[PDB]
Amino acid sequence: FCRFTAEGVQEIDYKDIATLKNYITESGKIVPSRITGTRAKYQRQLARAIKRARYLSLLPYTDRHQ
Amino acid sequence: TVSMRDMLKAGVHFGHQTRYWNPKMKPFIFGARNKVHIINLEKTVPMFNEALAELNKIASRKGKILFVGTKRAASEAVKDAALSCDQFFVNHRWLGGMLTNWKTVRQSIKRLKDLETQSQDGTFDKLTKKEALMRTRELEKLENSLGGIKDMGGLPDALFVIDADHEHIAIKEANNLGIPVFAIVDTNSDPDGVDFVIPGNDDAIRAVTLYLGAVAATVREGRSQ
Amino acid sequence: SLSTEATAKIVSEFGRDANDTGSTEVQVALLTAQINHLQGHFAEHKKDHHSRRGLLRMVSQRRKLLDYLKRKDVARYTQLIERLGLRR
Amino acid sequence: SMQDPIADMLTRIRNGQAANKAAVTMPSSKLKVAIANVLKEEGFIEDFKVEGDTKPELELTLKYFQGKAVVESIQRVSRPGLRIYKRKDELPKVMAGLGIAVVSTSKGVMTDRAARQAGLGGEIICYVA
Amino acid sequence: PVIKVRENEPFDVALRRFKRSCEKAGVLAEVRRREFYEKPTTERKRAKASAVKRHAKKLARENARRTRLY
Amino acid sequence: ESFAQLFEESLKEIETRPGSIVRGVVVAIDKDVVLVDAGLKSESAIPAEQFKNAQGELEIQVGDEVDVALDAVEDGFGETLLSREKAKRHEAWITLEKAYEDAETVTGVINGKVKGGFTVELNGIRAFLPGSLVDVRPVRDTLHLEGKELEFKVIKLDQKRNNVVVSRRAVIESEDPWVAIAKRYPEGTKLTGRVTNLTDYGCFVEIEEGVEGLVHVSEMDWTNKNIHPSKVVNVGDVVEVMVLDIDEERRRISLGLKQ
Amino acid sequence: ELQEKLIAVNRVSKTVKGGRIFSFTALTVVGDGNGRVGFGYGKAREVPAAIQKAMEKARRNMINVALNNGTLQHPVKGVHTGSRVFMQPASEGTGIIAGGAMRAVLEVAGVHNVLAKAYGSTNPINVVRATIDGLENMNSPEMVAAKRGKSVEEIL
RNA sequence: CGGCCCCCUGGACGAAGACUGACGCUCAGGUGCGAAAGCGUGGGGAGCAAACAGGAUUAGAUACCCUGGUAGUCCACGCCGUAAACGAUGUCGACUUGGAGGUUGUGCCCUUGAGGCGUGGCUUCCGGAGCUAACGCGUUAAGUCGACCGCCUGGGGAGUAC
Repeated sequence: FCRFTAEGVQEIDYKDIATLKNYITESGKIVPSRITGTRAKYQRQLARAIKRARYLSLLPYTDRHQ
Repeated sequence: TVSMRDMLKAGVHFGHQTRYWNPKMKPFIFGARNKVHIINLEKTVPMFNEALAELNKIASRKGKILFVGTKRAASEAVKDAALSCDQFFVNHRWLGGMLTNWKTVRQSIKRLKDLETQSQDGTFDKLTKKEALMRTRELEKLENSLGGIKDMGGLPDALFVIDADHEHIAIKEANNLGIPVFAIVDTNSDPDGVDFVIPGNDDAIRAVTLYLGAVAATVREGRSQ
Repeated sequence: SLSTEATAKIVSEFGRDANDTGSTEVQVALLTAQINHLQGHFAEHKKDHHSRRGLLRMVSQRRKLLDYLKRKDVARYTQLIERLGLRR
Repeated sequence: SMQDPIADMLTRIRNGQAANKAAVTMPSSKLKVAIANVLKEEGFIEDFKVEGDTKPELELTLKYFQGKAVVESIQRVSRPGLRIYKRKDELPKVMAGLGIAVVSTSKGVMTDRAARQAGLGGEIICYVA
Repeated sequence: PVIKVRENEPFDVALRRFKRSCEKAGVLAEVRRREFYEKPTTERKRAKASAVKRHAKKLARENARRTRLY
Repeated sequence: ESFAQLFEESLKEIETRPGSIVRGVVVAIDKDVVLVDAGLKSESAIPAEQFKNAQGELEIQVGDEVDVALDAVEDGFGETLLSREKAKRHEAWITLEKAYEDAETVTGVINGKVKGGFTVELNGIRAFLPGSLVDVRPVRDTLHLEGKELEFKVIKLDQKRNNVVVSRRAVIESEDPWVAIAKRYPEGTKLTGRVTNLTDYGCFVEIEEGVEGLVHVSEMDWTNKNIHPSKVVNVGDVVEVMVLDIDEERRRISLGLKQ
Repeated sequence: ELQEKLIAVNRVSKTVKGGRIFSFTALTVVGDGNGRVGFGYGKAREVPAAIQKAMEKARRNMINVALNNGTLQHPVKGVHTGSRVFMQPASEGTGIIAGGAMRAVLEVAGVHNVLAKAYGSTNPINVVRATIDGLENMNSPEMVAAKRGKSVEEIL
């Protein structure tokens, strides 16, 4: 039950923070493709986006850090 | 004798799901509707007719037919079919080596008969309650297993079967001895052991009944002849 | 890889029809150019072994093509090797 | 790479026989066609049919007697690795005469017996039984 | 697993919640994993072995299930 | 001939996949198993509990016709998913009928809110609606005679996940689950959910528009460990459950049943 | 009318808590001096019983073999497990030139004249089986004609 | 071969077309790449840790366990050329029943929805015929064949001596 297949997105955006936030943990970790049911191709992209965000301090690497 | 329309009504044309099929049944399959295999009634019917004819012929020379169906849905029906044409049957679990190991099973049959006699003709009664109970239980067991075949005497001259994959042991036994086999063979089943294959729905009750009935009729006809 | 425009140019020059592209000579030229390009890369990056494998393969292919040309038609081959400046 | 077409054809035929295939198709060649014809004559196949102009496909129609296959065995003898040429006296007898040996002679491809009759040997293509 | 006790929330409940959070995180498990160095080979082996086991559980057992026990 | 080919496309034309065409004739009844034949490869093992109406006893003898459902084929041997869901489509059609004249009228009787909306029951089935839907104003049916007779006037429906809150009394008055997972959230919002499969540690009740709930084994009852959830509740049944916990991240909404 | 030859008898053991339980295997083969052959492999705690069992086995599940006069119809290979066997038809007078288990099977079958080598393994049980297989596969001229859609004179 | 980014760069696959026209397959010698450890010169050195030291354990404990700990692991440029370098399965091509997946394209179809019907590439598991000493392999063969190469000929002595 993938979101990105239905939406039909060409590429996942690191700037689209809200969207990312659904796929990240309360502890900051990226959520598995088993749980979200994201398609494999998209999942990787999502992960990449998240990573990018983390570099730009848009998303946090973890809950504890400060 | 049996028409196509009737068969259709019954649900002969329906088969098993596509993932459970046997590719040796690819000739007898027509297509796949809703991911479920459809048996070709154009190829089935003539074969069925032929089988029926063969059965009739067998009957005519005073052949002993054995009706096998241990599905538990069509156990009641097969017995009925057998009894209509006063032939023999195995409606509960086929004992491994019933035919191949007849000589041992002949003893069992004899025992059963004896038990029956004791129960009925003796009219002695006066038996220890536990022992009596045990005896009764034994009788029940025997009846369930070998009730249809108690009057068979020797081996049957033909073997009618409701499911080939389910009764493969029986089929195998019939091949080892060389008894003609008349199996109803759904898409999941293997037709290679069967002599007179009948492509049709083993599972559906109405279809099974239909299959039985015609066969019974043919046997009766043969007997009459 | 070789840029599209460059490839096209190469095809036009060596190819008789210019739409042809698959002419032996044209192919050789294409290979040769690529090899030349990669020389620069490999001067810089001596440990890039994986990449160099591809280059080697290309070279081999070119050689094969040349050989083929030679048996078929000598004059053409000679011309080609004058144009490209292939010692053999 | 494809090195021996006749051999390949033979293999295909064998596989068809094994797997109870009605007809066996392959890319056509003149030699192959000849072989097929020979087989037909000798009665190991039902019929052969070449079809196409640019790249034609030979289609053999295999034979089955009493369930089992007709071509019991079919081996190449000559092969690209190691060629076999026999003189008319040295020509073999496959299955003590019951099978046939396809032999290519100066007067076309024929069965071994035929070759013998003619009075000429040649390259031994395949045994068929 | 950062948590804040809600207004008029019991202590025990809060504790339970915290525990749950921890479990979700898989923090303890992670710690256990990083206690000692696992050779790459060993890691690989476990993963594949585990996968195999899972597969066995899924399919073979399912096949068994089709047939009744008594 | 092509008699059979034409007959095949004919029989394709005169059946469909869902429980739509009321076709299976009940050809054997035995407690506790009904069985039909809707022109499928095999006969359904129907429960008796998809067919007793509103007080517990059976309603349909031999020959009677209800459609079932489909799109799932062969688990080993057999054919269907249950006809009772069939019924849901009919309910949906009646609810939809409202749209035409902007007023669906039956009877709705809603005594109380498990999760903030009185429960309304139509015919055999009972549904849960959001808190406003029960009353047109602030009237509140707590002062009304218990389990009172009105109809239902619809207040709110969730259109994906099936929750419908309907309007008792006042006759005169006339990606996708996981972003905004804050609706049934706040601590204990009770839900009505059908269980799906009980995995010997769990029960998997999951209804609210493409989510997954567990109610695993610890609550379920008021005994902890010896319980074995197959004994204690059901298979395929709409129950009392509420959230107790949502993680919108590792999609594990952990519902409960001891409440 | 049937002739029956016990090829081999072999003692085989089963280890148990106490020690070794011994038993005997008997490999026999029977034939009517014409096409019909059948081998039987019987097992029992005592030899004679085992032999009897083997004989019984043999007598059922026989097999027919097309024999051109006293000999085979063409050279035939037969394999089974380790034992791979070649046997070749031979002129009247030559006798059964064959070794061991193989010989016995031939004799009962009523082949009088063969040239037969057993390559590979010579484990009696396997080799007899191989021989049987070879015999079985061997087709006659008539049979071949039937197969091919021809007369016997066309094939020669 | 695993954070993220950029620059240079090799291969694979699909979609249609268009072109070249057997240019192919395999390969003794030859050439290159080739984990880890190891070597050389120059850097670096957190953690880990051969060696080493102490503390235990023990009959002993030149080990396992504990506390420390140096080469090394890291980088640059050279050398080494071996591993259960394994799928213990040479490369290339053709042919022979099926099922359940994964991954990555792509054509059509009302995408009426996460779908429906195909068609390509790579890939995991199960299993048929056949094959196999059996175990098992089974369209990714260990089946049926062809082309080329490599290699084996009882165990030890020995992959050692010269």
